[PDB]
Formats: sequence, C-alpha cells, structure tokens
Amino acid sequence: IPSRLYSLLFRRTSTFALTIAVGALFFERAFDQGADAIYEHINEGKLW
Amino acid sequence: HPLFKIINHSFIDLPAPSNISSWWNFGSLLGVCLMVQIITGLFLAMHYTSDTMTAFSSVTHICRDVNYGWLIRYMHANGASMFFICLFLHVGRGLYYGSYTFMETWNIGVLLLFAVMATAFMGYVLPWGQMSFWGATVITNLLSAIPYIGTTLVEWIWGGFSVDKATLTRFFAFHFILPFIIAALAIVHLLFLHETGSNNPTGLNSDADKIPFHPYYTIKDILGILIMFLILMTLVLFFPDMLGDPDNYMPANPLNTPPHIKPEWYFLFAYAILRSIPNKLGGVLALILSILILALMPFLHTSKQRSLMFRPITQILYWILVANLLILTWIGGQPVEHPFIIIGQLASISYFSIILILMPISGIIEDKMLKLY
Amino acid sequence: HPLFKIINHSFIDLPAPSNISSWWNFGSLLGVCLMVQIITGLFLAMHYTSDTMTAFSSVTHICRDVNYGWLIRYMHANGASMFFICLFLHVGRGLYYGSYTFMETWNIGVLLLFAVMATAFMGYVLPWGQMSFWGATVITNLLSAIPYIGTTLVEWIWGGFSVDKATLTRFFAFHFILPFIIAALAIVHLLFLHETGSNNPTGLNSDADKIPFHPYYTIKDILGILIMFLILMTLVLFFPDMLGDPDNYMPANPLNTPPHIKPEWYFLFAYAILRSIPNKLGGVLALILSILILALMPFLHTSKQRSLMFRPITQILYWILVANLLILTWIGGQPVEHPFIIIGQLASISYFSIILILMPISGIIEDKMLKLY
Amino acid sequence: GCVPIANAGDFGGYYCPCHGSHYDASGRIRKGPAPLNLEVPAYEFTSDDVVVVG
Amino acid sequence: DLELHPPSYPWSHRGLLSSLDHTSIRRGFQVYKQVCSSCHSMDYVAYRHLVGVCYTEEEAKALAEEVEVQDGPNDDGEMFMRPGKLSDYFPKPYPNPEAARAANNGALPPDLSYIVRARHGGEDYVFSLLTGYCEPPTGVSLREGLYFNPYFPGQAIGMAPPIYTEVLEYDDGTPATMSQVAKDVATFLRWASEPEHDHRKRMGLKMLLMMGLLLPLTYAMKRHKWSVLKSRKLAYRPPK
Amino acid sequence: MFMRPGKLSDYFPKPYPNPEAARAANNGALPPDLSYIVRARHGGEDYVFSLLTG
Amino acid sequence: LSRFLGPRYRELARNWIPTAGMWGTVGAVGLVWATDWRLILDWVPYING
Amino acid sequence: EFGNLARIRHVISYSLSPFEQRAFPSYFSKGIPNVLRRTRERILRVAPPFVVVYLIYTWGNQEFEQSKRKNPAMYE
Amino acid sequence: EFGNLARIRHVISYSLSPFEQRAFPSYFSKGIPNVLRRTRERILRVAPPFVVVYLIYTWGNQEFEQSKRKNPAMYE
Amino acid sequence: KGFSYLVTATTTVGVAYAAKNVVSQFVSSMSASADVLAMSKIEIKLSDIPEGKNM
Ligand code: HEC
Ligand code: HEM
Ligand code: HEM
Ligand code: HEM
Ligand code: HEM
Repeated sequence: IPSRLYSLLFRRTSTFALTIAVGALFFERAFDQGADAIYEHINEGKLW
Repeated sequence: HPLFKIINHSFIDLPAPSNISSWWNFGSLLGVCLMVQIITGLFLAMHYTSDTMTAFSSVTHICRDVNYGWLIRYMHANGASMFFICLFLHVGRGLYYGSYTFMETWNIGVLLLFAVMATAFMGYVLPWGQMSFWGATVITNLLSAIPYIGTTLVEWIWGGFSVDKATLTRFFAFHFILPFIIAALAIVHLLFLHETGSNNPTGLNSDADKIPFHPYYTIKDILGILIMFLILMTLVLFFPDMLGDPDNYMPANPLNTPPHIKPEWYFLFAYAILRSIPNKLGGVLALILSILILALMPFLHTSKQRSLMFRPITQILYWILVANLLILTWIGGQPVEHPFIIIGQLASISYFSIILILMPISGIIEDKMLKLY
Repeated sequence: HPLFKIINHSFIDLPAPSNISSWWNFGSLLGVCLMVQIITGLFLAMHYTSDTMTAFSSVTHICRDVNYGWLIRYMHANGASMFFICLFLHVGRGLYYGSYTFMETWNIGVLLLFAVMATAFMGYVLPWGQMSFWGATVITNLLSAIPYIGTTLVEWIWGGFSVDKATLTRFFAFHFILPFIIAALAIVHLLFLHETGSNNPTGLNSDADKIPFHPYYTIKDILGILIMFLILMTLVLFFPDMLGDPDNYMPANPLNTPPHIKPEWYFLFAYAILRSIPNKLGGVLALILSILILALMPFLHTSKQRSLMFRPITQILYWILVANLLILTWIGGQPVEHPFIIIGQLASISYFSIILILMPISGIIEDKMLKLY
Repeated sequence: GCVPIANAGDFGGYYCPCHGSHYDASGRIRKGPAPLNLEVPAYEFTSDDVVVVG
Repeated sequence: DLELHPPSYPWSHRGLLSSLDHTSIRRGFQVYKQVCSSCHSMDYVAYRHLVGVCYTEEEAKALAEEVEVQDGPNDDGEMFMRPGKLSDYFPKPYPNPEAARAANNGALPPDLSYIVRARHGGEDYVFSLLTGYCEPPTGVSLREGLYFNPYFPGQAIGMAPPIYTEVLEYDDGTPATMSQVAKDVATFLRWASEPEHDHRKRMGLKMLLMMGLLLPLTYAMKRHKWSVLKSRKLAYRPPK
Repeated sequence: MFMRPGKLSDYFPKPYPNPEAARAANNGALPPDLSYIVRARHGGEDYVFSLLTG
Repeated sequence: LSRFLGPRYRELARNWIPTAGMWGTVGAVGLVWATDWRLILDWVPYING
Repeated sequence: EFGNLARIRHVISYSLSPFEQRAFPSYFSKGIPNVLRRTRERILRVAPPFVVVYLIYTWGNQEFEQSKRKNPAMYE
Repeated sequence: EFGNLARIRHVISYSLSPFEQRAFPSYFSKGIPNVLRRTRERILRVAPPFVVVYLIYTWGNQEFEQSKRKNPAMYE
Repeated sequence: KGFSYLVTATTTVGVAYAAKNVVSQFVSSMSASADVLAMSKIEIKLSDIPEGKNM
C-alpha cells in the first residue's frame, strides 16, 4: 500500500523530490498525449 | 540574518488573526497581479514601439508573429481587469469591516488606487487604436476644466496642440515607470500595516487568538492565487475579448470618433458621476471626490464597533452602496438619453449621501440601540 | 509616524565615524547619480522610439527640436560617465581601507556593479548609431563563447539571427527596468551596512568617537554633491564629446564596419583583458573574473589590520594595481599591434598576480614585521 | 562578429579591423585570433549567372 | 444608437473547446482573393500565416508566386517588382487611402484584417451586412453610392452587394450560394482577426484539466494544514 | 503625389530618393549625411577643412 | 582548512553523501525536463516525442 | 511579535495532528446545513438592494426603448 | 544606536560653539604646512608607479611609431 | 503520511508541469518571431561579380 511507497519514496525529502521530478518528467508526456487526444477528437475533421 | 529577519517577522511568523475570511486573500492577490502585470508588461516592451506610425503594427506583430505573443498581450489586458476586480473587492473589504481606522494604511491605499488608475488609463492609450485615441483626448480634456491653468496643463501633458505622437511616447514612459512606484508604495503600505497587524471580520481585538502565517495563511494565499489564475486563464483562453472594446481593433483615425466611446468597465462608475454633474468642473471634482471620498472615510466612523458583523442597519446601507455602485457602472455604459441620465444623477446623489450622511447617522442610531450612546 | 523612525534610523541619528575622509562621500554621490540618471532617462523616454527606422531620428529630434533636449541627453550620457567614475573610486576606497570584510555589503556591491555595467552597455546600444550596433554585436558575440549552449543564448538575446530591431526593443525594455532593480539592491546594500556601521580610514573600532550624520556628514554630502554637479555640468556644457566616440554620430550601417571597435572607456580595462587572452573562451572568463576577482577579495585578507593606513608595502602594491589598471584602460584604446599586445598580456598577468598572490603574501610579511606572525 | 574587410590584409582575402584576423581568399582564418574559417552558406549554382545562396 | 442587432448564429468556432473549420477558412480566403481584395486591404496578414492553417508550404508559395509585389530599390536604385514571397504581405488594393476613397466613391473600404474583432458582434455583423442589402423602406431615401443595409450604421453602406449567388466558384465545388460564401468569408475574416483561435483553445482545455487537478488538491493541502486549528477545542478553566 | 514650394517646416531636400541611387550616381560611393559629419568624424572640424583642402 | 581535515568531519560527510547525490539527481532530472533536453530525453522510451 | 501579543489566563487549548484527523470531517454532512444557516442570516440584508437594481435596470432598458419607439400620431 | 555603542571611562571632552570660534582658524597658516606634511609622508608610496606608467605609455607610443615607420632596408 | 504526502507530491508535479509551461512560453517569446524566421532564398547574380571581387 502507500505505506511501502511512503517509507521508500515519500518519507525522505530528497526522495520526495526525486519522485516529484521524475513523475513530472513523465507526466508531461502523458498529459500532453491524453489532452491532445481529447482536443483533437472534439474537433476531428477540422484540423490541418 | 538581516535580510531574512524581515521575512521571518513579516512573512513567516507574523502574528495574524486566526479567523480572517477569504476576503483577506485579495490584497495578496493584488500584489501577485502587480508582478504578473510587470512581467507581462516587460515582455510586451521587448517588441512594442511607441511611434504613432508603428504602434498598431507592433501590437499586431506581437499578436501574430511573436511566439505566444497573443498570450502575453491578452494576459496583460485581462490581468489589468483582474487587478481592478481584486482592487474593488479589497476596498470593499476595507469599507465593510472598518479597516479604515488604520488611517495611514488607508491613505497609502488611496494613493495606490490613484496611481493604478492613472497607469491603467495610459496603458489603455498605448495600443493606439480608435478607442484609445478618442478616450485619451476625452480625459486629457477633463483637465482643461481647471479654472485658470487648465489649458496649459492639458497642452503640457499632450505635449502639443492635440494628442499625437508626442503623447504616445511620454505615455509609454509614464506607463512603464509608474508600477515600480506602485511597488514601492505597496511596500510602504504593508509597512504601515506591519506596525499594526491585520483586522479580523468580528472587528475585535484578536490578540488572544493569533497564529503563524507560514503554514496557515500561506497555503491559503496559494489556493487563492490558484483560483485567481483559474479565472484569469479562463478569461484569456476562452473569452479573451469579452472584456474589451471591439472599436480598439481599428487604427486611430483622428478624423473620426468611434460613436460608442466609453471608458473601460472599471472607470465607468466615475464616468457616470462626471456625466451626471452638469458643470464640467463640477464633474471633474465630483469624479475626483468619488475616489477621494474613501480617504475621507476614516474621519466619518462614529460607531463604537469597528466591523459591520454586528451592525445590521449599516450592513443594509453598505449593500445599498454596492448596489448603486453597480448601477453607476451600468449607467456609464448607457448612452446619453432619458432616463439613463436621471438615474445617473440620483445614483450619484445617493452614493455621496450614503457615504457622507447616512452611515454615521446609522452608526449613532446603532449605538443608541445597544444603550451605549 | 513609524516611518520617521526609519527615516531617522538611517540618515539623522545614525552613528557615523567622525574621521571618514571625502572618499566616503562617493557612495552617496552614486545614489544621487542613480536618481539623476533615472530622472534624465525618464525625460529621454518621453520622446525616444525603440524602432530601428526611427531611433536615430528620435535622438536627433531630442537634440534639435525638444526644448533643452540636448541638455537632458548629454546630462544622461555624462552622468553615466560620472556614475562609473564614482563607482570606480567607491570600489577603490573599499579595496584600500579593508571595507571588504563587510562581506554581505561587498557581495551586494559586486552584484550592483554587474547590474550597472549591463545597464550601461544596453543604454549605449540604445541610440542605434554605427558604434552602438557594432559594439552590441561584439559583446553579444562574447556569449557565443559558451561551450555548449552559447549559440542559443546569443540568438535568444539577439532575438534573431543577428542584432536587429528585435534586439533594440528588448534592450530598451531591459535598460528601462534594471535601474529600479539597482535601486532596490542599493536599499539592500544600505541595510547590510547599517547592521555593521561604516568603516574609518584608520581601520580601527570607531565606537568611542561617533557623531550624528545630520549636521556633520549631511552638509559634507551636500558639498560633495555640489562639486560633482560642477564637474558634471562642466563636462556637459563645455566638452560634451570628450568621452564619447565620434562614430556614434553616424547611423548604424550593417554593411560598413568601423576600422576600430571600442566600448565606452570604463569597459576598456575589461576589453584589454579579453583581447589579451588568446583563447576566446579564456578571454570571456578572464573578463568575468576581472570583475569577479573583487567578490573573491574578502577571502584573501590575511592581515591582522583592516585598513592600509598602517601598511606601507601593501600600499605600494595597491598603487601598482591602480597603475596597471590605468595601463589596461590605455591599452584597450590602442589598436592590435606591437607592442600594445605584450603590455596587455603582462598588465593582465600583473593584475591577477597582484590581487591573487602578492597582497596576501605582503600582508603576511607585514604581520611578521610587527612581531605578530 | 565584425565584418571582414575584403581586398585588405596579408593573405589577399580578408581582414577584420576589430582584432586583426586575416582570412585568405578561401575565407580561411590564416593569422590572428579568429577561431574558425568564415562560413560558406549552402548556396545553389543554378547558372553561371544565377546562384541561389541558401 | 438605433441599429439592427445581428442575431446569434450557430457557428462552430463558438464552442468553448471548438476550433475553426479550416476548409471554411480556405474557402473564405478564396472568396476574399477573388472578390474582397479589389477594395479591401489585409495589411497585417501575410502568406506565411496561412501555412499550417489551410495550406501547405508549397501551396502557399504557389499562392505567393501568383501575385506581384514591389521590391524596394534596385541596385540601380530604381524600385522594381518581384514574384510574391511567402514573406510578402497581402497586396494593397489601393496604394494610398486616397486612391481607395476615390475609387470607392469616397468610401474607405476598411482593412478587413481585424474587421470581425473591430465590429461589435463582428462575425454576425459581417454575415448580416453581406447578406443584409434589403430594399430601403418607404420614408427613407438614399443617395447614389449608398445602400440600405439595416445592419450597417446609418443603413447606407457604400459597398454594394458584394456577393451575388454564384459570384465565384469554390474550388472545392461546394455550391457557391451567396450564404455559403458569406459564412465562409466570415469564418476566414474571423481567422484573420485571430489566427491563434485554434491554438489557444487547446491550451484552454489543458488549463482546465490542470486546474481541475491542482485546484482540488491545493484545497486538500490547505485543509490539512488548517484542520489542526479547525479542530482546536478551547476551554476556559479559571481557578475557581 | 505632388510637389510644393518648401515650408519653414520642410527639411532640407534629398539629393537622391534612396542610397542606391547615390551609389549609382557617385560611381559606387555613398556620400554620407553631412548633418552630423563634424560630430561623426574624429576631429571633424579640422578633418573637414583638411579634406576639402587636402 | 585545518578544522575541516577531521575524522568526525569525514564521518559526517560520508553519512551526508547519499542525500547529496539524491539532490544532484533531482536537479539533473529537473534540468533535463525543464530544458526539454532531447539528447537525454531521446533515451527515455515513453518520453520520446 | 509572538510572546508579547496579549495576556490571557487559564484558557486551555486542545488540538490534534493533521494526519491524525480526517481531512474533510462531515464536509457535506454539516457544510450544507451551515452554508444554508449562513445564507439565511445574511440574505435579507444583502439581496433586496440587488433586486431593486435588477428592476431599475430592466425599467431603464424598457423605458429607453419606449422612449425610442416612434409615435405614429406624431406625424399626422 | 547611541548610548549602547561603546564603553569609555574618564575621557573628558571639551568643545566650542560654532559661532563662537573663527570659521577658518589659521586656514592657510597651518593648512599649507599640513598639506605639505601629508604629501611627503605619502608621495614615495604613491608616485613611482604612476611615473613608470608614464614611461611605459610613452615607450609604447614611440615603439609603436617606430614599428610603423617603414623599414628602409626593406624594399631596396 | 503516504496519503497526505502523495497529495503534496502529486500537486507538485502538476504545478511543476504548469510552471515549466508558463516559463517556457515566456522564454520562447524572446526567440525569433515568425517574421524574421521567414528569411531565405536570397538571389545572387553571378554576372554581378568579376574575378578578384567580393559582394
Ligand atoms: C467579400 C464578400 C466582402 C466582405 C466580407 C465585405 N466586403 Fe466590403 N466594402 C467596400 C467599400 C467601398 C466599403 C466601405 C463603404 C462605406 O464605408 O460606406 C466596404 C465596407 C465593408 C465592411 C465594413 C462595414 C462597416 O461597418 O464599416 C465590411 C465588414 C465589408 N465591406 C465586408 C467595397 C467592397 C468591394 C468592392 C466593390 C467588394 C468586392 C467588397 N467590399 C467585398 C466584401
Ligand atoms: C513595468 C511594467 C509594465 C510594462 C513594461 C508595461 C508595458 C506595456 C506595454 C508595452 C503595453 C502595450 C502592449 C499592449 O497593447 O498590450 C502595455 C499595455 C497595457 N498595460 Fe502595461 N506594462 C506594465 C505594467 C502594467 C500594469 C501594472 C498595468 C495595470 C495597471 C498595466 C496595464 C496595461 C493596460 C491596460 C494595457 C493596455 C492593454 C490593451 O492593449 O488592451 N501595465 N503595457
Ligand atoms: C495596489 C494594490 C494594493 C496592494 C498590492 C495591497 C496590498 C495589501 C496587502 C498585501 C495587505 C495585507 C493582506 C491583507 O490584509 O489583504 C493589504 C491590507 C490592507 N490594505 Fe491594501 N493593497 C492594495 C490596495 C489598497 C487600497 C486601495 C486600500 C485602501 C482602500 C488598501 C487598504 C488596506 C487595508 C486597510 C488593509 C488592512 C486589512 C485589514 O487588516 O483588514 N489597500 N494590502
Ligand atoms: C529608469 C531610469 C532610466 C530610464 C527611463 C532611461 C531611459 C533611457 C532612454 C530612453 C535612453 C535613450 C535616449 C538616449 O539616447 O540618451 C537612455 C540612454 C542611455 N542610458 Fe538610460 N535610462 C535610465 C537609467 C539609466 C541608468 C541608471 C544608466 C546608467 C547605468 C543609464 C545609461 C544610459 C546610457 C549610457 C544611455 C546611452 C546614452 C547615449 O545615447 O549616449 N540609464 N536611457
Ligand atoms: C549602485 C551604486 C552604489 C551605491 C548607490 C552605493 C551606495 C552606498 C552608500 C550610500 C554607502 C554608504 C556611504 C559610504 O560609505 O560611501 C556605501 C558604502 C559601501 N559600499 Fe556602496 N554603493 C554602490 C556600489 C558599490 C559597489 C559596487 C561596492 C562593491 C565594490 C560597494 C561596496 C560598499 C562598501 C564596502 C561600503 C562600505 C564603506 C565603508 O564602510 O568603508 N558599493 N555604498
């Protein structure tokens, strides 16, 4: 459960930062991808 | 550490009242808005040219060719609108909760309000549209009302017979330089407040219940900043022009006057008052008093209770004041014709009579009801 | 008023050493010069246009058609020169009398020095003459030296492939905005100093002999302001072009390169160093160190006496340092040819060896002579 | 970044009055402190009378 | 003043998260090029802008090389002309304002670059005006060079009906009915007045999503750090 | 366009409409603006005199 | 520096080392992400693009 | 600053750790009742001025229209 | 601030009112001797670096000229 | 703790993602605008230059 997480990546502040930075690095990829899917589909047939 | 000491005393440990509502967020929002404006203004200044041949062309070049330049420009415009929204709610908080008894803080505030209005006026002149040019001539003309030295003063500011390039360039310089004076005056503002500490919505001495600011009113200010950014970005990214004037997208034609000339949403209350008074000079004065009546406000407090939390009659008078302020904002928009004019005349009479006469008499009556007077 | 307390705490009842010489005037002069620059800069900003088609035309319009516009422009230029004269003498006072042991004040100082140099560089780019354009390209090119991200950074600043309008406008914005940051950093500079109080030329603890500032070091600052104004107005009204370059009175031609490219005289010492190092990068670094070596200065103090009033060998080394600083200022002017180059190379070697090596060894020897080491 | 002056210098190509870099006709830095040869843009010789330089 | 107020039309670029139909912008650019460019100017729009909107780089150049432009000074110093470039702006239909005034019977065809933004309820107005040249009623009489367009201020626009059904043929072949043409040119003029309409709305979606995540959370962090106090239970226990 | 007699507000007339016409009319050389020539030339007043008389 | 050439001083650092590395790591990741450095990001399978 | 702000006596103050207590205890459980409690103590002081602003605004609009409307009898 | 700056003892300090004393007592009477006294305690530390700067500056100039002067032997 | 901090860590990434985005556009603003970027295809006449000459 989160416990395992906490004791590993969320309890030591240094690791807290590490998890944040790494997550953010990937979040952008996911967010942009997911968001684009939503926007483009909403306007599909009108782009380009 | 002599630089960190300030923060510890001011931002990290300052003893703040535990019960201040979300309205006390607004002033911090104003500071954030000021920075935001300054930052966006700096990124408008790297491409804007203050020449009457090229000002509209530079603004269109910002919107069309600079990468995300439309974003920074509409963030600047809607951030000026957000600045005036937060300013009006800050002043309304100060009027409602009796915070004007901090007299030095209140007077530095009304000086800041005058400076912000002048900055926004010259900034709206800056894109050199149709609406900017006719708006500038109008208010610059306001000065001519002065009894003896008026003409000279107007010509001085214009820098010539009529607003023309001479004005635009000096308005760019003044619009650039005044927000830093606003920042210094805000430091004096917070300074005179540090000597006293904030007020609470009950209006009582909150010395028995004060908490730190770092973990309690910082995350609250962060949440308020996030909500204000949500409203600002839904104003910019979804309804960008909803708070603008379509006629400002035409170039400035000194020959023609856009028929529907009107000051921006925030200047309207004043506009109404000016139009209401028949005499030109009278209008100018009343207009000024409109803003200045606030400064006069700490000398009109005749109650033994600081806040309006326990004062229902003055609460009713306060909400009637907010009501006819909204009415004056609407009238300014309406054109000159019956019956908009009469409302304007009454609304101005009611505004000055509620602030000057009705609230101290009501406070005396409220003190009489509690067997205090 | 609480503010009066702050007003007094820093200028009236501040305990100052009774024996500080005229050199201690210079920093106050710098503050006055800053204001003067800001004021003159504001009156240049009401007519200057940051467009490459109209910048030279706007400067000539200021000099020829604005009433006393030539006066304000040449006051601005010679006030920048007076600013750098007072800055160099302020730094020399700090180096000679051991005032760098106030480490926070010294570091805020070297930050202020970097900001003032950047402001003056972009301001000299602003009139868009021949000399301004080739000077800008040159120093902007300096950045390209960066090992990996250099090209990008240069292009970023330029805002395009090569300096062009994109640069001029953002340089106008940055040159406008940085003196207010300089004023805020000067306020931090004054704070970090009052915590410790000023130093005296003997370098001893002056706590036994301190006097007020209002009647003793105020009239002294007023007299220094009057003398500095005399030198500034005899620089403006009698020899308005002895410090500037004639080639800046030609319009900026990208096709025509000047036969000899210089910055203005106060950058020369650095210019010499840059030219001296064969490697481009080396030059840039050394150049930076030239200014930064000062920051490094409080960690090189190895003497048990703060000031150089009682230290003759380090006095000799200090005046040799001032001597080859003047030599580096001369060399920068000289063109690239024998033997100017060798002098430049030596002068730079001697400059870095006197600051880095010779002064702490001399301080150790001086401590050995007084039977202290 | 100054402009080399054509038809001047000790290598019959170019000379930059800024710091004394002498470029040969090929635009190669031969003497001085200039780090690398002048750049040759990717032009196009459409004709002996027409050259599309980038 | 007293003016007909154009109704609200169900456009597609109105959707909170809806972008402009780009085929309609392409058709409206064709409408402007074949009809509106004879009298109106587009000083702040250049061919390069189109690239990535409804045309490709090569196509845009095609468009660009399909017009003539003056080219500064010759080496001889004699101004010359050149094939339009992707960097060239749209050509002036009148060298100077006076020319337009003269040709258009004193009327200055306004630059249609920001017309939609400059006209209150522009998109509608435009459509209405272009499709609102109705006959003047009894009691009103207009002089030559004037037309009773209820929507136009004064109902007397110098421009004559600029769109007769089948005025131009759409390359796409979509029937060129007056309306289909007015709707296309209103979409295009709209695009002109805001080339970033589409890009912005994307950010909008993204912003909402982010706020929809950050706003709720920031609230949980605030309510964590404020729970401590919000659970404080005071109590006064005087010595008694 | 149209030509009118100069006014006290008119600036001094151009010799050429553009600098490329000056290049064509002066064998490739560009005669510079003489408005600030004295200020733009090192030791201008002297230079001027010397050049014109040298 | 004389005082810093110490036994416990060394122990302290050794104990402090891991944390220090973590911080550099965060920054490095941060720089890669903030700058959208693609040289480095091209290695990451998903981040690619 | 803290320590010299005020003088209280015998006022005990209990509290709990953030992580030990539920984040949103009965948030909608009592929040709704309270928000509603609040609205009924302030609605009579707040709302009727804005109600008569709405009436004056509509009135003005209509009246203005009627003002603009043409009287056929005018021409005769 | 004043009052808490330092601790001295038994140091009496006499002074006079400004208007009671001459403004420039023996200004040139002793000023000159003193200024001269001062210059002779600092001239040997200050002046010889600037003297050799003057020699190096002149030398550089002349050397540069000679450098520029055409080599007669060359081109013949 | 892991529930409360995970929310702090979650929020951070989000803010971090927005903060990089805001700062990125700004940084990008100073980069070359579309007008300049659209510069290419300079045409040169060979006949213009004869041997031993630069243009
Ligand atoms: C292509 C179908 C169009 C569109 C969409 C518009 N026009 Fe024109 N126009 C012309 C002239 C002489 C004027 C000015 C007349 C006057 O001011 O009296 C106009 C004006 C407009 C407007 C502005 C309306 C306003 O309120 O200012 C608009 C939105 C507009 N037009 C749309 C001349 C011409 C043409 C030459 C005969 C033609 C072709 C067009 N216009 C085509 C179009
Ligand atoms: C020192 C910081 C600032 C700078 C450098 C600055 C600069 C500029 C520039 C160049 C413009 C013209 C570009 C445009 O049309 O948007 C502008 C417009 C404007 N500015 Fe500022 N500004 C600054 C601060 C502010 C502040 C604090 C306010 C609010 C009071 C403000 C209000 C405006 C307004 C209302 C406009 C007109 C926007 C529009 O065209 O609709 N500015 N500013
Ligand atoms: C330039 C815009 C302004 C800024 C940036 C600003 C900033 C602030 C800040 C940071 C605070 C402390 C936090 C708070 O209590 O909200 C504050 C409080 C206050 N401000 Fe302002 N302010 C501005 C405008 C004004 C104006 C115009 C007035 C006068 C009407 C004013 C009067 C006050 C008062 C009275 C308080 C005390 C609040 C209380 O204790 O109740 N401010 N301001
Ligand atoms: C906020 C205050 C300031 C403003 C508004 C300002 C504004 C201006 C303007 C508009 C110009 C162009 C007019 C001209 O060519 O002289 C200019 C030039 C210049 N400024 Fe400033 N300035 C300010 C402060 C400063 C400061 C503090 C410095 C010194 C570091 C400085 C150094 C210069 C220089 C060297 C020039 C070039 C003068 C020349 O053409 O030779 N300015 N400034
Ligand atoms: C922006 C220009 C500057 C201003 C306005 C300024 C202002 C001042 C002022 C008002 C003082 C107190 C009066 C005095 O002792 O002269 C002072 C002192 C001082 N400043 Fe600055 N300063 C500036 C630049 C610098 C720089 C560049 C340095 C670092 C090299 C520096 C380092 C110091 C030090 C060390 C003192 C203490 C003087 C002593 O006790 O001996 N200042 N400055």
